[PDB]
Amino acid sequence: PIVQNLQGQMVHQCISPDTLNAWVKVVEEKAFSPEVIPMFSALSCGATPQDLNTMLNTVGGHQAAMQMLKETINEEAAEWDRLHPVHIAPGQMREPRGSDIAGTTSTLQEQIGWMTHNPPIPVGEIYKRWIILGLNKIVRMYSPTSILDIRQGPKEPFRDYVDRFYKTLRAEQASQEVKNAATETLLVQNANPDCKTILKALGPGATLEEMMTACQ
Amino acid sequence: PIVQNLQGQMVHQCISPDTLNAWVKVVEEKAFSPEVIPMFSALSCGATPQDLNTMLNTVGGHQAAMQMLKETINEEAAEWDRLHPVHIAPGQMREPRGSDIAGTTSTLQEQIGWMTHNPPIPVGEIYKRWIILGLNKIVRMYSPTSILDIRQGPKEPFRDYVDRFYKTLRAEQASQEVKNAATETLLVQNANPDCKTILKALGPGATLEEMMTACQ
Amino acid sequence: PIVQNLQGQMVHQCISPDTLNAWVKVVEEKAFSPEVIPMFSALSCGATPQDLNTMLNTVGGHQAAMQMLKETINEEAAEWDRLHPVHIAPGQMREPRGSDIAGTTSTLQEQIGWMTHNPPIPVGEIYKRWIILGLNKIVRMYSPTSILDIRQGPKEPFRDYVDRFYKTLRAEQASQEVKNAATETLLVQNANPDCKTILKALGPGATLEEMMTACQ
Amino acid sequence: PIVQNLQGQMVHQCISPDTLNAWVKVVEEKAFSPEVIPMFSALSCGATPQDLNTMLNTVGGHQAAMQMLKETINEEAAEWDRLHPVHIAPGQMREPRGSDIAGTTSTLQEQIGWMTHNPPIPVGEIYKRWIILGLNKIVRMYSPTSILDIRQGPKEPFRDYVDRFYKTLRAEQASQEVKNAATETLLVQNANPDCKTILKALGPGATLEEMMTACQ
Amino acid sequence: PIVQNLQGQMVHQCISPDTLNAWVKVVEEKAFSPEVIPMFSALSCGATPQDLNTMLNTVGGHQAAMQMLKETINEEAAEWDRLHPVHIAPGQMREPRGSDIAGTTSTLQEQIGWMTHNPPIPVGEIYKRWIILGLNKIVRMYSPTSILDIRQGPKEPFRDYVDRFYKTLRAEQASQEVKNAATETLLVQNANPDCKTILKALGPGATLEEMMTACQ
Amino acid sequence: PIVQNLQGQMVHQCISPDTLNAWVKVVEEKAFSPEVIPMFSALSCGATPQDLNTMLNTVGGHQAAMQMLKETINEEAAEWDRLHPVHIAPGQMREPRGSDIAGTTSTLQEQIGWMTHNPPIPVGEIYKRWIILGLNKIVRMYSPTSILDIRQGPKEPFRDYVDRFYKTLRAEQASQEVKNAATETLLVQNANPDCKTILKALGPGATLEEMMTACQ
Repeated sequence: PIVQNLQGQMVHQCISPDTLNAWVKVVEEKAFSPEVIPMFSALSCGATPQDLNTMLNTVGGHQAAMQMLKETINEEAAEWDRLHPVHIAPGQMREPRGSDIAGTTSTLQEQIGWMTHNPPIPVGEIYKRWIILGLNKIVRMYSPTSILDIRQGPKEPFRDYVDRFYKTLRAEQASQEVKNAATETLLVQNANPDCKTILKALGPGATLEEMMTACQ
Repeated sequence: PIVQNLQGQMVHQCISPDTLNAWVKVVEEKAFSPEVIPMFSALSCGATPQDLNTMLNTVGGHQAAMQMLKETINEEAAEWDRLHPVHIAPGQMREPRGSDIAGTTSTLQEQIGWMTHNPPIPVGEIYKRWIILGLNKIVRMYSPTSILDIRQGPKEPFRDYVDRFYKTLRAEQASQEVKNAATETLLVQNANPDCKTILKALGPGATLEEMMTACQ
Repeated sequence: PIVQNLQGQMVHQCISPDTLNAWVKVVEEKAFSPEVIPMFSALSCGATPQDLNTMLNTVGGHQAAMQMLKETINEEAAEWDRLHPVHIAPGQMREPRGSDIAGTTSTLQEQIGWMTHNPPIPVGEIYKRWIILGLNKIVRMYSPTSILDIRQGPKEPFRDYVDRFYKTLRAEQASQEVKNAATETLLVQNANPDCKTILKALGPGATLEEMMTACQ
Repeated sequence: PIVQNLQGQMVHQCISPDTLNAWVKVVEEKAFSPEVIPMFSALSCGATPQDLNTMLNTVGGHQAAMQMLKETINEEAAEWDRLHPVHIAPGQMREPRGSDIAGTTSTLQEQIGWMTHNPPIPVGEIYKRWIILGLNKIVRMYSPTSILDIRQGPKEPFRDYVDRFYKTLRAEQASQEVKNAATETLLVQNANPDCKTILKALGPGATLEEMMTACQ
Repeated sequence: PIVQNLQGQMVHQCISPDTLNAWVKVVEEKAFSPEVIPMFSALSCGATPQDLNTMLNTVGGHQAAMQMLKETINEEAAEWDRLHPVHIAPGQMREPRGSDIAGTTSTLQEQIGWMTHNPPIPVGEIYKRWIILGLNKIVRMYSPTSILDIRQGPKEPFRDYVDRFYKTLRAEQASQEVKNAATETLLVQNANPDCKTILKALGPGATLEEMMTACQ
Repeated sequence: PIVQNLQGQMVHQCISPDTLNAWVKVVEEKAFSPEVIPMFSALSCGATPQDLNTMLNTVGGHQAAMQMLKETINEEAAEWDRLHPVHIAPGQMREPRGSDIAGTTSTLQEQIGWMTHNPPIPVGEIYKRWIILGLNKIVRMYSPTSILDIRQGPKEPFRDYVDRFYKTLRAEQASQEVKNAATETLLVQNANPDCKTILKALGPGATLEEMMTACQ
């Protein structure tokens, strides 16, 4: 990645063995559970396009997902090229094309040049945005359950049902507003008869905390 | 997080793989036992709002708790906006709204600008305060036992009973004064007959050490 | 903690995930065996009062011990206040009270101010002293055996008996002089008949090495 | 490897125990699965020829593969010598031959001299290129299955078949274009009758995402 | 320990959690096998007397050995005091007594003052010398076997016998010269009849390599 | 070891706990398999003679091998003394004898003086050369199989036979030329009848890759 040294300068630093192993192990253990995306984003802080490709390429399994990710990257690259056409002056910085942002046709030195320019052309952040769009699509595709099928069991603690409900909603990746709206609507409808009766009596505008206390 | 470099300057540094893994594993192993809060606070030393969201977002389970935390954050954000209304000068620092402190509508660069300003607007510390308020509520909600049900078993060593008593009191999160007051009151009443007789004979003003020695 | 940077300046540094985990695991594995105290002291080198509270607060179990520690800290704080009364000048350093040394009513910045002052008011070292006094009391309380009950078994190797003897003496925390004096007195009396006869024949002034060789 | 210090200078640094262990363990666990190549490239960032030989020499097993790699390196070295003949001025930098790039007849100091020259003669990057050519050949040789034998089982989830298909294609190392072309051709032909009927109905130009959704 | 910073200055640095854990685990796993001494010496590189006491005090078991070590330290301290009598000028460095070198009556700051003086009074190196003398005595005491009882079994590979022979000799801690002399004398006499006949035929001046090849 | 700091100066640095543990564990797990030598060389990058002795002395087992290594070191030391006789000027650097290079009669400060001199007298690199000569002899001695006994089993995959063949050749440590020559000679002769017939038909000058493909 590109980090700050002590004369305040932005310099390249090798991706660390700790970072590499952390990402490989997170994919092995969590596959494409939603929390893998924020872990990817944190582990790739300051990454060049080369670093991002390294992280993705070091994944051994899940090649269906990785092929879908390549399709998404290429689509985002194509839209980049449409909005930002390109074309060389001796010793001058050229403009990155989509494939340069994705690190396929650009060199590490070109990537460092763009990222450390004034003003910086943040090819790492742009590429990471495309990758996260792709991973989100994979997370949704690999979501095992529809929120419509998350219903509280007759003897299931309300807390465990709510955990399942919002876990599913996260993989299904509804908005943060919908997740705030299902509290008074779908969460109540999918509760079991005993808790539903209690939740109905709480009235409108009950917080999640109040609902969970009531059915505790 | 934001740390000091060697020309004494406050600079951004990537959240480390060690920090990320430590938090994920602490939640997996301890869930919302009370000691998780001071671990969270220590692991997030110097954190930006982005770093705090990373830590919370990397948690895979417990989505009922994480949704309750979002509600608490939004409430604290709303109170921030009520006390601190907002509203742009070219190239000047704008004032953070509640959602900016929570890192949802602010960029990393804006967060760094506020935290490293003179005087600093410590959006990381403000947001961490809101998160800890939320986690405390979760710790209390997930406390499995009332202190009224912690009673010494007929053959239970007094030390083991006291461990259970103050463990429960901590999750129930009574004040630090009440924890000092239950020593002469509820701790004695919930002891078994044999130790209670001994504790009654010690008289008023006995320290916890003296009570534990007496019933040892 | 507070450490030295390269322009020779004393600066604050975040407590590391390694340090935090090491302490948590040492308590989990060793509880309050005597060797935990020197480990605590080493892991808290340079600690602020905040860091010391973090270490103590991250302990999940043993809440009877942690409550006893709080009592000891409050007693030491009260004695501090009696010897050092307090009381504000704009922008000037105030004097720490007992609760400020214990980090309950002082901020991190105040703690850094005191510790890095010229001359420094070492609130971290003062607080650590109080904590160690408390931990010592806990180690003694949780010592499972009196030295009077450590007696060599008829077939127990002398080395194993001596290990048990000085292990118990350490938890019972006799002086370093008494530990040097029991060599010729209690260690011999509690040996088994066969070794005792040999030890009696060595005469006065025998070293531990000589006694262990003789009964080997 | 060669890294940047703080006066901006390119200096040699010892290969770290973390790097050494990571590579040894990656070979032990993954053998020559395709993802081992990008891990090798990332772990050898900035490596001198000495460092590259260290990494290869620390591998204990797989000596058939390592002997094949030596053959490939020697072939690339021979082509280097053909394109770049060589031949000494007192205290002047000599030109590297193939065996010097491979680190067999060059010293560490000569390697540092070339890599840190202005302009740099990047013997580490040149040698790494030769090694990766060799590893690719090994990955292909050790690929256990032809893509022609990857056919969806009657009850095999389409996702699992696609994982196997592109995993095999990766080891077989078809182009990135062919991997984009097999989506509409071989992937459909090797699907089971039920999914094939669905995929045929999607029509031409279907994305991998659309095909996987259709057969989900 | 005391280490060099970048303005070339000798400064104190906290003992690291890695160092602390490494020593504790080496004692737990190896007890007082001879190789523990060089590990102790390496882990305590640059240590102050405080650091050395920390390492010794963090050991939980083996209190018979640790008490013997204290006796040896006190003996060496007494000899120090006899050779180097002591006795204060305001703000001047006093001379260390034996107990100051052992870190019992000296402060960390006094220790740093002596170690970083010009010329340095290396109290850490002096104390480490005393500790190693004590550990050597313990290693010898805890040596389980006399070299006289190491005899090659009728079917024992010569290599395994030689491993046992020099392992025992190391714990018994004969000189490095004796270990070179037993090659032609005791090593042959304690071999089994079949190898002894072969070794006798090699003649005088045979190297260990030649003896091991002959009986292989 | 001796490393570069930031004013470009060669300074001593303590051997790290990571390095120490890595070497100890490599010997425990791999004994004297050939790949242990390049691991030793990499882990001892920049080592002083003291560091090299530390690494060798921390090995607990294999004392027959370590005694053979001492013999080899002494032989190389004797040859050093024969080629480089020695013999003192006040405050001047003396010339190292064989035992000084091996770190037995030299101090750390003398070692640092020689290694950081201009021009440097690289006692660490010279001593490491002697140690590697000794380890190579041990690797050969402990090689369990002659290459003459590595023959392909009737049903053994050719790849597995070639792995065994070059693994044995490596321990037997034939030249790198012989390893290139056995490809067309001994590798074919020791193959099983079925593969041998195929290999004979390939003709002269077949590469290892071609032979392995043919018998795959």
